[PDB]
Amino acid sequence: IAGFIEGGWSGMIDGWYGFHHSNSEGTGMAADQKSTQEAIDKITNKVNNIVDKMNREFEVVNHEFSEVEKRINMINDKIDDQIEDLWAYNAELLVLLENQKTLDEHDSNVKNLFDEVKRRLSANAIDAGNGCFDILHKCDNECMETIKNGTYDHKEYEEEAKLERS
Amino acid sequence: IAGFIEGGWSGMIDGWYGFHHSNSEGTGMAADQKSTQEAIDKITNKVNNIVDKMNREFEVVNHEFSEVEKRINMINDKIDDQIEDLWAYNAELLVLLENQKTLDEHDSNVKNLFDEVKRRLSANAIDAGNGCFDILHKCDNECMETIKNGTYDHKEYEEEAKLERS
Amino acid sequence: IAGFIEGGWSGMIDGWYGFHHSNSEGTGMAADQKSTQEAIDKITNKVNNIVDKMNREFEVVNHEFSEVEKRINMINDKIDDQIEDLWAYNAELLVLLENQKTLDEHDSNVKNLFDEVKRRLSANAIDAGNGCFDILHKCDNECMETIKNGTYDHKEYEEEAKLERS
Amino acid sequence: DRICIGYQSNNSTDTVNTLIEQNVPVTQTMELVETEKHPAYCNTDLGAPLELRDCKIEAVIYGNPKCDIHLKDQGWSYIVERPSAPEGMCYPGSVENLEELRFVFSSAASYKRIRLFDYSRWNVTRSGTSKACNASTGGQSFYRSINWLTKKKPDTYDFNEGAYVNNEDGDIIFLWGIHHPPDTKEQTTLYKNANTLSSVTTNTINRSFQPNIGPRPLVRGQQGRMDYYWGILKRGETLKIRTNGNLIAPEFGYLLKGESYGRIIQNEDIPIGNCNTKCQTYAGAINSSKPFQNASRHYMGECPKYVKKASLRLAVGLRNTPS
Amino acid sequence: DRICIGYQSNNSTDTVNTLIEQNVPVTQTMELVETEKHPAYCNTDLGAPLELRDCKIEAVIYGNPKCDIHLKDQGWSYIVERPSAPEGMCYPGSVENLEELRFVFSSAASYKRIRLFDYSRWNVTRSGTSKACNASTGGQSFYRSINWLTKKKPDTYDFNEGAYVNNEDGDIIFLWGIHHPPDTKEQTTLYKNANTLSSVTTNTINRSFQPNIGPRPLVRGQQGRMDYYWGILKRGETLKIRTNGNLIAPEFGYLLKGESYGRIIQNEDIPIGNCNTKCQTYAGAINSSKPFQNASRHYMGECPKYVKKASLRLAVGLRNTPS
Amino acid sequence: DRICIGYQSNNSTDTVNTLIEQNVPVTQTMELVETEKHPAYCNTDLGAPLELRDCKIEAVIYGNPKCDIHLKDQGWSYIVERPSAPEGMCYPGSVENLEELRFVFSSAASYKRIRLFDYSRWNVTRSGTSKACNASTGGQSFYRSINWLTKKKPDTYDFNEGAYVNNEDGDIIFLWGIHHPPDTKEQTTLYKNANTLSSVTTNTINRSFQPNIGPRPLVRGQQGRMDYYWGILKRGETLKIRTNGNLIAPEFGYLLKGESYGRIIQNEDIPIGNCNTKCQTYAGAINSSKPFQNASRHYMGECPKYVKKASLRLAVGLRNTPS
Ligand SMILES: *[C@@H]1O[C@H](CO[C@@H]2O[C@@H](C)[C@@H](O)[C@@H](O)[C@@H]2O)[C@@H](O[C@@H]2O[C@H](CO)[C@@H](O)[C@H](O)[C@H]2NC(C)=O)[C@H](O)[C@H]1NC(C)=O
Ligand SMILES: *[C@@H]1O[C@H](CO[C@@H]2O[C@@H](C)[C@@H](O)[C@@H](O)[C@@H]2O)[C@@H](O[C@@H]2O[C@H](CO)[C@@H](O)[C@H](O)[C@H]2NC(C)=O)[C@H](O)[C@H]1NC(C)=O
Ligand SMILES: *[C@@H]1O[C@H](CO[C@@H]2O[C@@H](C)[C@@H](O)[C@@H](O)[C@@H]2O)[C@@H](O[C@@H]2O[C@H](CO)[C@@H](O)[C@H](O)[C@H]2NC(C)=O)[C@H](O)[C@H]1NC(C)=O
Ligand SMILES: *[C@@H]1O[C@H](CO)[C@@H](O[C@@H]2O[C@H](CO)[C@@H](O)[C@H](O)[C@H]2NC(C)=O)[C@H](O)[C@H]1NC(C)=O
Ligand SMILES: *[C@@H]1O[C@H](CO)[C@@H](O[C@@H]2O[C@H](CO)[C@@H](O)[C@H](O)[C@H]2NC(C)=O)[C@H](O)[C@H]1NC(C)=O
Ligand SMILES: *[C@@H]1O[C@H](CO)[C@@H](O[C@@H]2O[C@H](CO)[C@@H](O)[C@H](O)[C@H]2NC(C)=O)[C@H](O)[C@H]1NC(C)=O
Ligand SMILES: *[C@@H]1O[C@H](CO)[C@@H](O)[C@H](O)[C@H]1NC(C)=O
Ligand SMILES: *[C@@H]1O[C@H](CO)[C@@H](O)[C@H](O)[C@H]1NC(C)=O
Ligand SMILES: *[C@@H]1O[C@H](CO)[C@@H](O)[C@H](O)[C@H]1NC(C)=O
Repeated sequence: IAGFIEGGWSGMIDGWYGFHHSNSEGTGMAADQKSTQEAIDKITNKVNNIVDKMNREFEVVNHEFSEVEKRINMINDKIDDQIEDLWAYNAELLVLLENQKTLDEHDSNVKNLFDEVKRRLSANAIDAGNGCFDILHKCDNECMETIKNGTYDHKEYEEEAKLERS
Repeated sequence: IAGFIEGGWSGMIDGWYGFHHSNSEGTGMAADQKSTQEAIDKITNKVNNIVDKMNREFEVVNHEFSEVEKRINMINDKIDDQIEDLWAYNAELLVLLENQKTLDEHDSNVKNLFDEVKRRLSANAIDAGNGCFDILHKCDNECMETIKNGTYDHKEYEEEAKLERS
Repeated sequence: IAGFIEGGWSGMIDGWYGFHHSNSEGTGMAADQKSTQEAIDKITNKVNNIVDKMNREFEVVNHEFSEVEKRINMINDKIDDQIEDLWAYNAELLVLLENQKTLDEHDSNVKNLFDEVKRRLSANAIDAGNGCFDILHKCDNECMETIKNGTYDHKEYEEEAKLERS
Repeated sequence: DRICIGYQSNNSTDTVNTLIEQNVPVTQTMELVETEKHPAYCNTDLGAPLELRDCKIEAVIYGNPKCDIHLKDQGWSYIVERPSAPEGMCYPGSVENLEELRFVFSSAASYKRIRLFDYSRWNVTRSGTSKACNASTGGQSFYRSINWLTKKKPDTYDFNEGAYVNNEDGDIIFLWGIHHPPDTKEQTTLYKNANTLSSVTTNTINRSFQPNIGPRPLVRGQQGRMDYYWGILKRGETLKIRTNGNLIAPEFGYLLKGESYGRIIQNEDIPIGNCNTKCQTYAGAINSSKPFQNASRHYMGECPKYVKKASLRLAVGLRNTPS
Repeated sequence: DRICIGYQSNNSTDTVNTLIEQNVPVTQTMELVETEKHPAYCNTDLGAPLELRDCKIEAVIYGNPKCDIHLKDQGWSYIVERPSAPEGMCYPGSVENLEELRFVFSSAASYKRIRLFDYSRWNVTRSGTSKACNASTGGQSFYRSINWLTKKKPDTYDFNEGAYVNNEDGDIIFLWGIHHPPDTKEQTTLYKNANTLSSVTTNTINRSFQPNIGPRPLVRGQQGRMDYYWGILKRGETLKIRTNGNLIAPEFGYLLKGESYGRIIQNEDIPIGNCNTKCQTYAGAINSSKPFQNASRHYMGECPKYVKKASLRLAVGLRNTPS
Repeated sequence: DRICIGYQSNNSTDTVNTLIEQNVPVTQTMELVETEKHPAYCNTDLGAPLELRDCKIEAVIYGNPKCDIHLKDQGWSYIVERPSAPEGMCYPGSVENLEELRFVFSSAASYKRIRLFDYSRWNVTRSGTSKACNASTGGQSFYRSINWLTKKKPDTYDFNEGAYVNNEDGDIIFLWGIHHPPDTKEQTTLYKNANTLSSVTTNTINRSFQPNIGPRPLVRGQQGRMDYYWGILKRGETLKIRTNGNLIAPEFGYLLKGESYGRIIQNEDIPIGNCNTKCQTYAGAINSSKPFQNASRHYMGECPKYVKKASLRLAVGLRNTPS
């Protein structure tokens, strides 16, 4: 089994980021709900700012001009044309910019979750591979669920020390 | 003692980023002035660009119209209304965007300082923990002050090699 | 020989990022064409978006007014002044923002190339130094070119294991 | 024993553009440009549109007798004027400050037609009619809002004058005209005096007119012309009129409440709908939830800004790259 | 032995908003919206405001005799006109292109009042007065800038004409009026001729007027009316006037230096201050250091852009998260 | 044995500014402000400019006889009017709606001069001339487009009238004038009648004029004045004129195809060039590849937006930091 370096998981249906473990009892795939919730809250804020800061107060009617008011006719059209150019360009570039940042933010949340687990595992696992730790001790299904909920010590420190010189 | 992973230091009063060491002579907390000054110069530039690139040249008086000049009255108001919507939206979004980038820039400056010290220490320390190196040798207050000002070699290469197999 | 931590390479003329190796046969310096092309494609997209989304449809003539048309003269001038202030500020800030991101994107592409090589090298090299791996086995010019094109396994796992306890 | 960190992929076919990449697959997106519209003119916060199929706004205001149009006391939030509407100023001539008049009639929070004068009381013959201004039933008629005065029979037209005081709940729009006959014989048979003075005055308005006799090109059977005018009589003010001929005198004014906002839609084929909307564009009604819309640069109500783009997809989910 | 890398926390209570998070505590911020204002009208780079408490701009220009206002020779940077000011055109009637006239008087880098004609020299009786235009002392008076000419006694009003050449250091604003009496008896007693021609001409201006006799609604005791007009006599140009009645003739013009910019503030309760500012908004003076301000959409000087927001806090320091 | 990852440095001296740093060396940049211009007025998509060195637009339209300017049947994309051009309306007086007239003449996709009336057929003496309107050869002359009619000799000026029907492929601009003589003797010798009525009418236009006799200040030898006017005769419409004196009657109209866009460049020292451009600014022609330009805020064609900046360098390559 591989982590995020080798691509996304179609199995995970309950969240955006999470965990896939394998021990002698078999394998488990669950979303990490607190890194997913964080990311959902942030993207929700982003969307609400882009949508809700827009003012919907002013009206644009089609004004009428006589044939001897050509100049003010053009001035009116210039306001509309120049304002529309400002909105067309800024709205395109805003979305292009923020789309690039959103996809980088997801990548960065995944690497933050990985690094939070490398700090919990410490010398008890080899960081080698593919978004994946190889744990040097027997890690049963409640050892696993403590690596995930954060309640995990280095109890095992010396069961790994022996396995590591092997 | 813990580094940046476990939160910020109220003790540090002379800068934004720095060092907390502990040896047998006791502990020392000092700002790294070089990484602090860099960040201050950068944020100063950012602020100066946002404030100083604004033009303060043009005036907005309240024009007067007769009761048979309703159309040009509305055109005048349309300029003011649409321009104001543009500034309101861009100024909000600019500050939101830049505020997010500033806090990420601080986090990244801290991690750059950490990584600059892991490269000088190399095999002489275990990177393990919480923004903190565990040094495998004799390193008194003058060895410390060399890890901080950068003038620190791998003199100690095998005093730790012994300490690392234990 | 040093990697990217110690500065840029004037020798490299065929690309933006790449490889400098040293073995018993001597040294080799070549661009990595696949990380370079990616980066060029991205910067090209950025530039095309900034240049091509600008609309070049509307015209700005110098309108004429009588001496009893001072108000509409000033209204016309207000459109041009306020529109011009919006473009001056947004175009400066856009370029300042995007220049900062472009230079960060280059640093991040380099770091990505490094991390893609540390993952292929695994326990077979010491990550220590300056953007540079010290490989623990004899890696001749055809081993090297496999570290570069991705076609490299850990055949060598046990030749390093002995060299590493030395 | 092994623990792996990963992210989700799904079956989305959504893509987005970013500043550096075209068409990146992502696990979910949202659209920022409102591109769907209900192709009809609906009610807005201010109420229902007034549709003008056969009459231009000037015609219903001056009361072209072919214009049956219902002006309702509720008023109207905007006017949909069909460009093909044939009926305008039936007796040839043009309206001074026409665009400003149309503008003041384009919205009304409520509406009341007010009698300003009764020409029973005047030493003139009243209610002249014309073949240029036929009723819908068929006979010759005239505008409803202004009254064609000619000399009292057999041959007297002295200076007549009258006054109306605005005691109503707001400003009144009133209308008048000046008839220019094609020759001196017509001038004398209609008005007796060879030259006349017609004055329309208020507390603030001070206007006088004299006829300019002469033939103009034939229009709708006519070589004479009318100049049409209008004014605003503010609350409490007095409207005085005086004429010894050629005045087409004000008879009905209009009390409109509300400010006007130039809400005139010049459109042929979009119909009046049975619908309500916060945002009525000139191309149809739209939801206003999204920040942009590509329906039309012209709109009324609480509306997203116009952009001429087919789509602006914002990334929400992840880069969709399954292993 | 151990070395740790860390960052600072402090006692700041500052928060900012970011695109992805609300109310993030940070070690220091700075405000981008100027929200503090000195609630007074101050001097700017162009100098002091002119305050008009009891007179409208038109009244001081035409010189309503109740209008004591001292226009000083230094001029003024802008006009604060109190909406409650009662005195306007004391003799009823309206000013053609009124908004443009007010516009040209709104700033002046300096001011000089110029005599254009001496009506001693004219074959008329000069300086008529009216109860509609009482002086502040109490007796009937008239405008200072324009002069009511009536027929020379006992009964002569021939065509009178005169010329003024602008030899001054600028363009001169001049003023005139045309009296419309309520009936032919008043016309003959004031002006003798039953109809008159008054011409006001310059090198470029070519204007003529005839009276329209008749009663208008009673205003300030009067059923007559005046139409008021104004013009610009450019440097070197000649102003010629000619009348055999009904002209209210130009007597004093105005030499204003500088261009005008429509700096008119229509405000009741903000006082004139003893203060100087780079930025004067219509709601008070403000510092211009910050890029935005929420005082007012209307302003003069070197001003930040208006935003209707209470605050825009920019992060400067770190996310404030102590260990 | 060792493998190193690196990035390129080069001999570039380019720097850019970023939000956080001034003057960062980078291996490659590109400029976003177009700062190079060809200092000439070129052809654009709509064709060649019309240069007016000696005549203002009004003079060529009315046909000042010193203005030989060749108006080409191809038309013109814009007008370059030299501010020093001396010749305007040779006979003193001003053009009503002058700015709107100049506007309609500023572009033409094609041009045709149309004869509207032949005054051979009229019971008047035609083609009066004046020393104020000298030909370029030297003798006294008059406008080409409007015709000075005076009484048929020895002493008859009855009401004359004529009609022109627009049977051409578009809208026709026509011109006329009204002469105001300085005294009743000049009025009677030129026109016989002491007062006259001149009417200019179309299907929609209804205008009448009477002379105002009197001396105005001397201009170019003259104490009389002309008021100049203009109108638009739409396709199919009829132009009727009627006068018993003082009408300076329309003789030649103009058929301009295309809409106008106010393309008038008021510039002294930039010459007409032999060049083509998509973007013509008022300061010269420019390439339009880049998104911004600092040549001028005024421009025509497909143009980058104006910014008043010397440069906007975008980073393309890497931070130039050699080892
Ligand atoms: C205005 O209406 C007249 C009226 O025409 C007739 O009388 C009515 C009572 C009604 O029965 C109509 O249907 C009749 O046609 C129109 O004048 C007639 O127009 C026709 C058609 O051009 C013509 O043959 C007759 O000579 C006209 N008759 C008279 C007595 O003048 C007229 O066309 C209408 N005007 C407009 C502008 O539509
Ligand atoms: C204009 O002033 C007249 C003059 O009023 C009187 O005479 C002055 C010398 C001074 O002493 C005033 O205080 C006097 O009142 C006003 O005319 C009188 O108005 C009062 C009040 O309405 C009225 O009872 C009298 O009939 C008027 N007298 C005459 C001789 O007409 C008038 O009110 C003033 N007009 C305006 C518009 O202010
Ligand atoms: C309009 O032209 C007249 C005529 O000028 C003279 O006659 C021509 C045939 C030609 O030979 C010209 O070069 C001559 O100068 C001008 O009137 C004369 O102006 C001069 C110079 O100011 C003056 O001495 C004479 O008195 C004038 N003669 C007459 C008969 O009036 C006049 O200057 C021209 N007007 C304008 C506005 O240019
Ligand atoms: C407004 O947006 C809509 C939504 O994309 C556009 O309608 C689509 O146009 C595309 C491209 O021309 C076509 O493939 C489809 O036929 C349209 N889809 C639907 C559902 O109508 C429309 O072109 C846009 N109009 C403007 C002016 O931007
Ligand atoms: C302009 O900004 C100021 C500063 O935030 C606002 O004044 C505050 O208004 C808030 C909200 O109404 C109140 O809680 C405080 O009483 C005000 N503070 C002070 C110091 O006066 C003001 O509301 C803003 N005005 C606009 C139109 O945005
Ligand atoms: C438009 O941009 C150009 C290009 O920078 C400017 O011309 C330069 O001006 C600088 C600053 O005065 C001088 O150092 C050089 O002499 C000019 N360079 C060249 C190649 O001519 C010009 O000043 C800019 N104008 C405006 C109004 O922004
Ligand atoms: C009608 O004539 C009589 C004549 O004595 C007059 O009193 C009355 O005012 C006149 N009516 C109008 C409306 O002028
Ligand atoms: C006054 O009358 C005499 C009468 O001959 C005349 O010469 C003079 O010009 C007149 N004054 C004015 C100002 O018209
Ligand atoms: C010229 O006079 C005769 C007089 O009978 C008239 O028929 C004709 O219409 C007149 N010409 C013009 C142009 O008015």
